[PDB]
Amino acid sequence: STMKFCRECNNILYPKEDREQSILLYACRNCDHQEAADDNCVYRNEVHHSPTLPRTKAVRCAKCQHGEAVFFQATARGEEGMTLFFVCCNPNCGHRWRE
Amino acid sequence: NGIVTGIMVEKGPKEALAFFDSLQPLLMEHLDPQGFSLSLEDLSMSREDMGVIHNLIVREISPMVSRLRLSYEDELQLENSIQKVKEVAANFMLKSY
Ligand SMILES: [Zn+2]
Ligand SMILES: [Zn+2]
Repeated sequence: STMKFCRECNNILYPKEDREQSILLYACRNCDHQEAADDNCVYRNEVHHSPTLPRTKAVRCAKCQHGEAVFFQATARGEEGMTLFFVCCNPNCGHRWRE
Repeated sequence: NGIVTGIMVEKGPKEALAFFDSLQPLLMEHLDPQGFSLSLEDLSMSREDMGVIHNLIVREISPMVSRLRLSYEDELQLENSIQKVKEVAANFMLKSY
């Protein structure tokens, strides 16, 4: 939602709809001035939000010789239902393998 | 500590105190013509062993603190790796009299 302003008073515009033509139009509240709208959105929020996954430490990896591979529940495109996969938290791993 | 307990079992407490009062000056006089002291060479670890232990801060501790960037609660794993380093560190400085 970008703010819009009046061309006579340069105050903030107030959206206001009369159902004579089924049309939205921005109106000013200062003098009397009105004009026709262009956009659609009356309000926009983008509310907010603009590891705690379980780890093991006793399994072989592919690249690094570590025990860790974090496992979370997934349902992949070639998988089925509940599946587990193992990629090490080391960035040397980079590889996702099935059991 | 086994022998003093056996003496206290067999002949009472007033023989255990006689054991202590006969043993302690017998020890403190045995230390008198030998002495015992420290040195600067005791606190000086050798240089190639210093190079060994410095090659473990950036081998299994810097790649572990690379995981500490996001992982929080592995502090006991942290201390496990740390004491794994500390034990082999303390292993060298017991090779002195
Ligand atoms: Zn106006
Ligand atoms: Zn790997």
